[PDB]
Amino acid sequence: SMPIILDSDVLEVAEYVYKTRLSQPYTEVGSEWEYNYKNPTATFAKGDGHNLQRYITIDGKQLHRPIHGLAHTMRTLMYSQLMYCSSKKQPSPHVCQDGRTIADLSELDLKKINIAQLFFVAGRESEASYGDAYHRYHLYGAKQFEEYARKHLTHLFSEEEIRLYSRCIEDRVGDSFDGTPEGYIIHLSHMIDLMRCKSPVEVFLGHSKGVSGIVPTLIHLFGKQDGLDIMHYARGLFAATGEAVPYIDSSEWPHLGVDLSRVQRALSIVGDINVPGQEADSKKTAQAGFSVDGCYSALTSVPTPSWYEKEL
Amino acid sequence: MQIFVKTLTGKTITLEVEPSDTIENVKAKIQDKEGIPPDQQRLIFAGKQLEDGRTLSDYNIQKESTLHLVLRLRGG
Amino acid sequence: MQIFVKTLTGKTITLEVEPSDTIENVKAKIQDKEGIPPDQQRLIFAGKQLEDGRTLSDYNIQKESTLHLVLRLRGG
Repeated sequence: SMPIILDSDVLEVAEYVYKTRLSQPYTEVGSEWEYNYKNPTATFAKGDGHNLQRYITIDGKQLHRPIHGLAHTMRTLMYSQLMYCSSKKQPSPHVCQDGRTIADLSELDLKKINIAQLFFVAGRESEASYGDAYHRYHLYGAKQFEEYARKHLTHLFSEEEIRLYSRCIEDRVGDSFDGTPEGYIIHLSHMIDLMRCKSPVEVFLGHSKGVSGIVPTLIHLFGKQDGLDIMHYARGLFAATGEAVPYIDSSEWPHLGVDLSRVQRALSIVGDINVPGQEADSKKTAQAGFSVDGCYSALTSVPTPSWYEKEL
Repeated sequence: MQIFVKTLTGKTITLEVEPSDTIENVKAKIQDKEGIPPDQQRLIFAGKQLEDGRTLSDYNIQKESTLHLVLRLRGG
Repeated sequence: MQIFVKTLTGKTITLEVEPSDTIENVKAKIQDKEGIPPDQQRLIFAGKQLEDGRTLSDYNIQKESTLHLVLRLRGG
């Protein structure tokens, strides 16, 4: 198969995003950001999570925002490149609300998408993910993208395109994920990476009634083979970047406090499945977290699925 | 009553708890047993991330239920 | 003549080259097969980094030699 490669202009934008945002400490933190649903208007916070996972220490140095840092962000770019290939192989790819599919995107569109994805979680000021915090943080990332685009990317994006990609990053309450293939592929890429920080319920069963799991979603879009290959590829990127790689164990699914109908559905789609976990690794975590050189070296080390190709 | 807490890689402990115990108290029990600061503990049950101020019984957590703990890096 | 390259994913590929090809020409042939821009390429032979305006013959690279491709660093 061919390798998944990011454009060099994209890697320059990743450096700016890292230096100005992803390397920076979260600011919506401390005693003023604690929360209790019983006394909810007590502090600046409107929900839980502001003080969660703010940083981790590796050899005496702090790696800020490790759940939403450089390695997270760059992995998402690899996934969009991969799904672009899978969509072009599909007999009947997914038709977004504009009538367009991922298979209708050009190589230039993927470049643009990749740039936008670098800013998708860059506006976060904590791990808070309740609605108000989530939406404010996506608004901030959208504005950081627009400011940088006007300063350096107007040879690539028109003003109309800057506003289109900014609206994708903003992920508005009232917008669907599949309004356009540009926005859909951004959401799908983010979705795949959630395996780093979600239990088996969200990954395979769907987080609530009426929601498909992460992996079922990939199987519905790309077929069972390619959907499972995407999952395993993401796992590979996890190991290369020192993430904890989750175990998979479908025999445990009925014992996790969820309704039996959600478990039957997941087994009929995915099948029985068992895959070992792997512990996090501090040295790889640091290598991938502290520099685009480090991060891209790790990511490009991982073999791609056998079917991955790109027109050159 | 006993519950299970498993990391995403499958490392397992039990805790001795009561239905009314807050999530904040469960995290202090985890810190006591395993040395993990409460602010490194992201806990999940039945697909939902747990809030400090709510109780095990608020989430329908019962005897021999399993919670998942998303730990990024042991010793980090 | 044929030489081999170990790529970033660890896969082996073959190139068709002449002794008089430049290192720049070599990186172009790798781009044509694998889609890796010349900018991102650092090529290593016998533990030495290979420089763009030298030739294979300048390094005594003969038939069936293997080159190692690594990522050219940007310092950030």
